[PDB]
Amino acid sequence: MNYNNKILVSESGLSQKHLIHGDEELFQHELKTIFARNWLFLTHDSLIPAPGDYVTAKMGIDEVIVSRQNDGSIRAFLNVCRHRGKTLVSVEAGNAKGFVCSYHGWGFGSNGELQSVPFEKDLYGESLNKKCLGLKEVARVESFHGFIYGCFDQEAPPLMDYLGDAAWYLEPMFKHSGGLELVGPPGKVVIKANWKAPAENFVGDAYHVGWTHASSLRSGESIFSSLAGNAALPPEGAGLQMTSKYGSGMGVLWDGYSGVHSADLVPELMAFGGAKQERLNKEIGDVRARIYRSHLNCTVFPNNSMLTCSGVFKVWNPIDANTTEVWTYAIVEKDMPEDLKRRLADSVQRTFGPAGFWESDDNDNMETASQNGKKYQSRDSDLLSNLGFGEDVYGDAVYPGVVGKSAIGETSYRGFYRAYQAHVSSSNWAEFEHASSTWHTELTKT
Amino acid sequence: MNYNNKILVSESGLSQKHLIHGDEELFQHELKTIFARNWLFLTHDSLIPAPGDYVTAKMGIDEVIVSRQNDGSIRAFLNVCRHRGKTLVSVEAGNAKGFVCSYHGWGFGSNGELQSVPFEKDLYGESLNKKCLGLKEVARVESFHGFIYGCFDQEAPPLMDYLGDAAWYLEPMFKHSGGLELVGPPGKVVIKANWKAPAENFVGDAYHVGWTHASSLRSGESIFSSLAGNAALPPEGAGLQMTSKYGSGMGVLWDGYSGVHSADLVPELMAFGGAKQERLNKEIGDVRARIYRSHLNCTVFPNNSMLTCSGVFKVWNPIDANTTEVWTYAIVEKDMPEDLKRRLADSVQRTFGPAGFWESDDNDNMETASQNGKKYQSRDSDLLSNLGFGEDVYGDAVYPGVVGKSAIGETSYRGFYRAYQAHVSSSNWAEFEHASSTWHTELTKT
Amino acid sequence: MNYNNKILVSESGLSQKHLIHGDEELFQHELKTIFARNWLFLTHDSLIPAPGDYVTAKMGIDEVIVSRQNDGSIRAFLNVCRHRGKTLVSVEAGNAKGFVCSYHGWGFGSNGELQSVPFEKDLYGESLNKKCLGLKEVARVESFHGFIYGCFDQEAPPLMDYLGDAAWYLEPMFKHSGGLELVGPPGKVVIKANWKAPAENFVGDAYHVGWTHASSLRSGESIFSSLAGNAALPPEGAGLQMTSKYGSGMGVLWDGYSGVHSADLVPELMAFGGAKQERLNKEIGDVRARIYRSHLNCTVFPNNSMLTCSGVFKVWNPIDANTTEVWTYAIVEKDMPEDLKRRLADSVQRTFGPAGFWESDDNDNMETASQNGKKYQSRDSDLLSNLGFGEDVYGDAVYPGVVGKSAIGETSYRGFYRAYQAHVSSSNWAEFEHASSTWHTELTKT
Amino acid sequence: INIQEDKLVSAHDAEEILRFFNCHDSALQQEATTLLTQEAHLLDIQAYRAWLEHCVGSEVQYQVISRELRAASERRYKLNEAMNVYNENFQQLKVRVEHQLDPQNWGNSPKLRFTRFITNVQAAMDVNDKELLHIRSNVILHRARRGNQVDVFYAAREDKWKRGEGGVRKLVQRFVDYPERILQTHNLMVFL
Amino acid sequence: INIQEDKLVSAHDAEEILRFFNCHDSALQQEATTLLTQEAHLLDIQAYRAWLEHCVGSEVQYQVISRELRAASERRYKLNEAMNVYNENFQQLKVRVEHQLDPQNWGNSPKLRFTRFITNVQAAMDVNDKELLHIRSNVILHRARRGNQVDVFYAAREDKWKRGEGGVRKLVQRFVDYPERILQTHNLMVFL
Amino acid sequence: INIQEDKLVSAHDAEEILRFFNCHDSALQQEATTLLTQEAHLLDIQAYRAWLEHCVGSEVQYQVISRELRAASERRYKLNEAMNVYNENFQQLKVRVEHQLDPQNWGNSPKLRFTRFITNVQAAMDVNDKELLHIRSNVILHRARRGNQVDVFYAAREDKWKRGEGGVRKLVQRFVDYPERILQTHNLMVFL
Ligand SMILES: O=C1CCc2ccccc21
Ligand SMILES: O=C1CCc2ccccc21
Ligand SMILES: O=C1CCc2ccccc21
Ligand code: FES
Ligand code: FES
Ligand code: FES
Ligand SMILES: [Fe+3]
Ligand SMILES: [Fe+3]
Ligand SMILES: [Fe+3]
Repeated sequence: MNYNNKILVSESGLSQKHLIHGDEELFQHELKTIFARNWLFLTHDSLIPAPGDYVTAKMGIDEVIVSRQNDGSIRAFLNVCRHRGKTLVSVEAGNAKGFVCSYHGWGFGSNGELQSVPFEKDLYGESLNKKCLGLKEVARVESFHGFIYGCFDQEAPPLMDYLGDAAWYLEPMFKHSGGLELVGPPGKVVIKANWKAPAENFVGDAYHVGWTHASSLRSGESIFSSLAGNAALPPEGAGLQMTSKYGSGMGVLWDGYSGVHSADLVPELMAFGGAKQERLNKEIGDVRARIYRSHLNCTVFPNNSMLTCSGVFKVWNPIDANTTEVWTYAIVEKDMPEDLKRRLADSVQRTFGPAGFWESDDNDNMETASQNGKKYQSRDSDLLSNLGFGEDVYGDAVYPGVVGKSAIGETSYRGFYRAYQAHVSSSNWAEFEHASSTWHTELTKT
Repeated sequence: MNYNNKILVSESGLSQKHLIHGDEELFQHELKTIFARNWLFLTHDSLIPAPGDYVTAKMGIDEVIVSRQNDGSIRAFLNVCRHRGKTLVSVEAGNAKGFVCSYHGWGFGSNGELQSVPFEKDLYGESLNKKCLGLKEVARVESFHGFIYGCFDQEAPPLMDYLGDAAWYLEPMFKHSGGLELVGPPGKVVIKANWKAPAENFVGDAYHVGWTHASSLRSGESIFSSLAGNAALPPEGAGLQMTSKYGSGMGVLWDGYSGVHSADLVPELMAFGGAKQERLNKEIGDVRARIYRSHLNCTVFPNNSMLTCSGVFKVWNPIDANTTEVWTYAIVEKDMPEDLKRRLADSVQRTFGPAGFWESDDNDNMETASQNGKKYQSRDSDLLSNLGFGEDVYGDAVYPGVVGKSAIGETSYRGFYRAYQAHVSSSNWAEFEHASSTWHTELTKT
Repeated sequence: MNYNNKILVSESGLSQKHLIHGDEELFQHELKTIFARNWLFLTHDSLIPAPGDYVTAKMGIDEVIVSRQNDGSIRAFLNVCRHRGKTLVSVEAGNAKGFVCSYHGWGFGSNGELQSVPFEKDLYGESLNKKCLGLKEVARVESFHGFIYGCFDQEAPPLMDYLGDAAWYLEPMFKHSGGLELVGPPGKVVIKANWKAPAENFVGDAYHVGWTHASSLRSGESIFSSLAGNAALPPEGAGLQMTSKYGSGMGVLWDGYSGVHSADLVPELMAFGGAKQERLNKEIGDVRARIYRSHLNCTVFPNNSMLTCSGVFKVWNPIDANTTEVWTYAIVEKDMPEDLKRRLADSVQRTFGPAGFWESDDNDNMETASQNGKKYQSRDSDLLSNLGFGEDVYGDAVYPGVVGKSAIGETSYRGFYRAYQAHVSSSNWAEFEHASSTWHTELTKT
Repeated sequence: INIQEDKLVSAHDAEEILRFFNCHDSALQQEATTLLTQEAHLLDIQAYRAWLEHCVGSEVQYQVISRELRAASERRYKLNEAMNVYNENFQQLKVRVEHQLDPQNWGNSPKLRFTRFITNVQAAMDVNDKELLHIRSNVILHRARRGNQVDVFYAAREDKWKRGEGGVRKLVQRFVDYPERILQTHNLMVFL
Repeated sequence: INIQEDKLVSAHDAEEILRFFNCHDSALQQEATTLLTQEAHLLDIQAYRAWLEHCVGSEVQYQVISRELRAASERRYKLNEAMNVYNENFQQLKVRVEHQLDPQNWGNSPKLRFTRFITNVQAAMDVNDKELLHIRSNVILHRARRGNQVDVFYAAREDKWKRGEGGVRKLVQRFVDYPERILQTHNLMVFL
Repeated sequence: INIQEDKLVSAHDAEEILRFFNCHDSALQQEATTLLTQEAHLLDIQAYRAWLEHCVGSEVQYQVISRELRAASERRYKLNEAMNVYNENFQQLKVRVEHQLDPQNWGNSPKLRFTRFITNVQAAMDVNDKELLHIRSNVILHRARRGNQVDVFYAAREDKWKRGEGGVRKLVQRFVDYPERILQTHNLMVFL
């Protein structure tokens, strides 16, 4: 397949070839043009707060060691020995000043440097140039309010610019709330879906909620429960959708601070969020203070998703075109009482974790939609994302980005796939930029 | 591999490259040139007799919904939602006026039409063109005496013409017997063989019976039991073999109406078939009345096989080059007493079902023959099908098709593989026809 | 990938692209340029000593039948029926004058000839040319002191020449000891590593022993036990490394006759080996008599390895780029007391068999090093084998081959990979020879 | 069980629960365990004739079904719900045993390896036939052959056992509703 | 167990061993086996309401954890060691049961098939609460659905059971430390 | 069993059947079950020293074989039929235990997870040594490590147990004929 010419996503992001969820050659191409190029979620300050603390993380199909340095910075390195390529670290988290390979005993520092080689003097003499044998380092590592992302491509935009218009929406909860903590360790489960299936669902799919999650809505008694079985459509003005240049997007459901949490947490959460909102009105204005306590379903392009207020935080780690390893963390506000943080974390896992009853509702939808992309008669078929097209705006006086002023639509699918296609057909960031110079115009046509 | 030029099947069908049973690129090519082009078995009238009745079926690797319409016709559709590609139907059979997608709740009629979209007015307004959003329909659906076949290629010959000379042999049992019923549900088992291995075996392999099935012949006491361990060769005139232009073929074993059924059914069957034969002599002549109560081992090209009289009915559903999902139904004559139909159905499964002791004899033969096609030193080796070559006739006054007037030979292999090669090397039906204009001459050389 | 041009192994064998352990296209290319071209281990005289005795063996991914002929020679044949390609023999060893196919009953002799075809006269008449239907024969089968190797390529050097300079080192144990026996049956286990990972480890990796095998060294009390946890470096003159033109190589650890055997066998072995050494001094000289009772870790290119004195004998049978089926036999000296042979065989399996505690130490090293070769950021990375480079010699007055006069280094990696690259980039033996005309000069640079 | 409330429970399953929640007899559970363990041992060592002679009643029905997947809400489609993978009387079991023992059953060389794990044994006497013993048990059956073929079967078994020749309790009915619709074990050629 | 000598043994595991190596009561082992076999039967037939009513105490904690992989030598990194796949009180189990029984739970059509294998049952009365019964058992749980989906779960269960309404012994605590860190079963949506 | 009639049965297997079909003692079956359940618990928590001290006799032979695949009709080829995956005396088991506990056994970090399922327990006293207890049982052994590595082992165990120090019954022989010829579990580094 010629990725320069092949139209995998049609103009304005209106449709995508179903093969994108199944084609292994395209998956391999994504490793280069999506995962090696873009910002990927690694960890949070709260999981590696002290010097020497480390975790392992996936970046695409690669594994990295993410380590807190003595100077307080974070560096990340391929989890691969520079001698004969053995996996250096076999645990998920810990604290160490270095990592010793279990094959021939080479010792690397937390800073990636090759610090020791067994019997170096007797074996290599002065011939081994250890300065050139440091672990392969992730070129770019940056933080968004404690959330640590990595990128293999030195040419990438800074993380903040990459978030583009989505940053404005995330800031009330990520910054102005006093800050968030990630509660680990994550749940980890393999699903037989393409990573794009849950990514697209979290970035912009409110339409599915009442029907897909009918049983969870009816059984859990959460605040969005009126949607069960499409019994009710959210009123006008119930929310909006947004998307951005580099592909990140989200839905906003006004005021839904208790999110998917069962009735057992609703009163406590609605009091807490409302109280902080009243304080934030004076600091960031009424609209942004309201966004703070509004439910955001967001994907940070390509494969990191979240539900703010619900507190669900996801990495869709790619394995192959029909296999994804789902990492699920909880996010909590730092200044919440500890007992509330604990119950909120359990509730995130209860609803969206390995035995998350909400998450289970999505399994067949995402697995079959992905697997159908391999089927002969469906490869060249068109997946539709045209809901709301012709009603999106850009440059609004209040809400930035390409915005659909309705709670349910496919605005964020269109922006996600526009960026996806621009990357797949480009050889580098400069080409992506050239392919994106009229990004918002393309999205707001008709 | 260049399928225009590559000789996968030699002249006259005398041999085939062993790689045909193992090569995944060729399997992918078969999806296009074999499965998307030819007639494939779907279901029987008896399994979907009433309006709204439906079943799911495979067509190659694709899945379809096969539905009885209000007007009494049958239409078939890809089991894939037109919105974002989720699998519509998750059951094997039922009755419904429509199918609702569990992702976003789109509702399709039994006629494939997109009939409803949740909150269409509020979300899409009048912008969604539902007329263009019907399920992807199987272009061709036709019946052969209640047996329903589908074809994705509008350009295919009518089913009757496609059966070619094989139809004459099937008609006494399929038509003149008063009609057949398919007893469901089928057994379903995955075997690690290429679909062509059992297809070729049923189309024309009588040679294997005495040796492969030695233990089943000796243990079951069926009517063909004298063959056990090659203890005896069938007499001259015990049967014949035939093949046809579009690849279908069969063996005929005269008078073997009780087939593989154990001695517990032999007297009852031999009486029943003999009694109907005496009636049919007057209607269709002695020869055809005899064919009615003769055992036919047949493959309807490409991947539907049967043993008439034994009542075994098979679909070899392709998964990959070394994986096939075997569907096993029983066929019964409509006017048989119900208790006999029940016992006949159980006996079909007893012998050839998931725990079919006869079918088990074939496992290693078909799995290893298929898997060896992947092995380096065997890929370019030649599988032989030359038995009886130079003794076949065409245009016989009594028995139509390319015919070998002997019970055991490889006539039907040659016709099967001649058609296979003509399809693999052709881009469409017109090219197949051009490549087949001297089909019988090629088969009767020397 | 263009294997003519692609530098997979750098000059002098100093490094290799990590992708060589993971790339499936390269694995397929190796089937042709490595496994179909080179000498592969089959069996030992001691496992098929009498006429009619046979075993099955893998040669690359192909399976062969290896049979003792009536004249005392050994012939090997593809385990594939010449009719329709079924696997002929389903057992691992036995005694027979022939092999009958379970599909249609064709009977082949121990000499590969098609000897019988059921009902040949009635079915084929005189038309079947059985003389042309013999099993596909392995072109070359030769013995090295009872150890039987096969090669599919008629153009290969004789086995003795192929062993090159390695033969000199093997002869004291293989020939001058009075001869070895292979104790079967082998252990068989699948590991998720590339065949090259254990091949390279046995050919030249003494560096890993103290660290990888720290726990086995500490727990078993074997003679090499001072190395545990890199507590001690072997003294100067403790051993050497060698390699050869056609890729075979080994490490030599002076005097280590009890090898990895736990303390329960050390005194008995050290007495036995020392006593035979004293006899051999007079026959083959002191140096070669010493080599006899010295521990050799050797790979016979490509995928047969051994530890002499320890008595471990290995075949790394390739399945795919990250899958290898490990066969483990014991080697014993013929003139050892039978009770010692039995205990030695059990000890080989105890340490290096399916539940070999030493072998288990290597699992993660070889599996992760192999699997990392598939990871995007590691494919184009360089595996290092530069230890000892610039200190190797050729043409030494005492020790032949390219030799590193130190116990620990990477000399044998360099020779192994030099030969590997020469084969991968060549279309036949003549091209390999042309690519190898300065083999020792390349290895001894700087 | 109220199956109007417990919406996922079939009438048949509810009936079977009731029979074991009643008279619990510990001694009977133990007898049943021995009976099934000995049966599994005979099968595992492929003593199929001994299994017939010692474990199987002359009036046996040995049945394993495969149920077509239907909608949970389905109420109209009323055609054959299941097929019989096995539905054997004694003579039909004997045919299968002779097929296993035949020296020209090529698939049985080299010899197969079977290992059975029997768990969750429950036993209760029939109410109306005090000589009829209901036994429920679950089986994991592992079959290994030809170096690297491994097939694992999982099933619940509803048995009836009755005293026969010599007072030996023998199987008079086994019913299995096989839980996997599409078999991934090459075949179901094992005695569950 | 001396865990300074048996270096691989956790303090918790050593404590649990001790409780069963003491007063062995054969009768209690049998009661425990019956209790767990009946519980597994109710779950296997998806009688989730009956399971709650008959098997689950009002004060239950039903907990399944997933432990982060850490170095055996780790002694400094002291953040949350595990997450809760389940950590349910009675009302939370009831929510999950209603979710299973809801007619719009699309994933439950066609009906799932469950088969549970309970083994290695051990039972001991609590020392300080003679009404508290400790039961340990292992489970293999097989879930089959949608033709060819097969998921097999493996776990050890540390239970406490206590006599409740009507004198019926009911589950008041279940603790499972799930042995596989990354699930390969699509989800853990089964009651272990 | 008549092995001339039951053609698939080995002499060894027929001999082993006979020993359990004789004097059935229910109490012995229960003792055996406890013994094996406690043994499995110690192994599962990796209390390998405690296993040696409490479960393993000083004169133990601990043996697991792998049998070469031969024709069912084979009668001439008479070379070593099997190799020993394990064939350990007490000191050799101790070496393996020290290897497991060594802090430089890198493969044991992060800590492995074991779960054993013991079923089909049969017990019979030896005829000629009234202090020798024959115990037969089957094991499923699940080993999980490193996030996504899962290995499942299946075997029948022929044991002899005898009273040792302090009157504690200990393993004096275990024999396993491993049913899979080519292992698909990376290794057989588990105590069956
Ligand atoms: O799970 C999701 C994806 C989009 C969404 C919107 C609201 C509530 C939940 C969710
Ligand atoms: O199963 C088969 C294939 C060909 C055949 C001919 C006769 C009887 C049975 C069979
Ligand atoms: O296992 C191996 C590879 C190289 C080696 C050298 C010495 C002892 C053991 C070994
Ligand atoms: S592979 Fe890491 S030290 Fe050699
Ligand atoms: S995928 Fe079917 S309604 Fe959206
Ligand atoms: S395949 Fe061997 S005789 Fe036909
Ligand atoms: Fe959802
Ligand atoms: Fe057949
Ligand atoms: Fe090693």
